Amino acid sequence: LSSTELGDLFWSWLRDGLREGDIPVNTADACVHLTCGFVFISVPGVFFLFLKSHGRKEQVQAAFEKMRKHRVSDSRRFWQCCLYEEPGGRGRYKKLTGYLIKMSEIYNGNFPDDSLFLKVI
Repeated sequence: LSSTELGDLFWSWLRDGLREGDIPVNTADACVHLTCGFVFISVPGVFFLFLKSHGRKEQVQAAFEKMRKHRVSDSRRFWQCCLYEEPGGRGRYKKLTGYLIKMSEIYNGNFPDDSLFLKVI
C-alpha cells in the first residue's frame, strides 16, 4: 500500500464502519465517542482497532492526517478528554487524547446520541 491508499483504507473503514454501526461507539470501552457536533476518536486506540481488522500505527496516522478530515482549530489537532465508567461524568476515569471529526463527515443527518461517558476538555 501507499500513503494515499492507506489513508483511504483507514478513512473508508472508520466512516463506513460508524455508518453501518459496525465499530463500537459511546461505550465505557469504545474508542469512538460522539460529542456536541463531533466524533472523538481516541489515539492510539482507533488505529490499533483498524490494524486489528487489517510503526504500522505511525504509517496509518500519518496517512490519515494527510487527508485533513479532522478538526484543526487554530493549530490544535488533538483534544484531551476524560473517559468515565459511570454515566454523567463521575467516578474512575481515564484520560485520553485524539481527534475531533465533524459529524457530517461521517454521518445523512442520521446518528447516535452523544456519549454518556466522555467529557472533552
